[PDB]
Amino acid sequence: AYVVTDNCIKCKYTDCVEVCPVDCFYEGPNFLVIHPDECIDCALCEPECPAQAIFSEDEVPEDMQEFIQLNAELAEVWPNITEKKDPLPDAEDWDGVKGKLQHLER
Ligand code: SF4
Ligand code: F3S
Repeated sequence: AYVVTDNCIKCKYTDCVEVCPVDCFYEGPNFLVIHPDECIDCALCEPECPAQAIFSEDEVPEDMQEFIQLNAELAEVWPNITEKKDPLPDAEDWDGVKGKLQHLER
């Protein structure tokens, strides 16, 4: 599985969903997650993220390990997203800010 980590929060560019062959992104108010059962690990999404927030599960930084289980839990509750949409309004003010998990919305 590929994992969305911290920098997606409050950026949510959605560029990643275009390239996904299996449509395994689920949508929340200010973050996207990849559903781990569904991902086929084709890695096509991780060059597409402008926030460079996607990682192979096995490459998630040490300090972002929480995101692996978080993607798995929220994918079960959040709706499937299959079409790109516009980035959140202030997405590049927040792009690159560390510690955005305190801002996540369910
Ligand atoms: S690695 Fe592939 S299947 Fe997995 S979310 Fe990314 S683009 Fe979709
Ligand atoms: S910011 Fe998020 S919505 Fe996709 S393109 Fe990057 S993982």
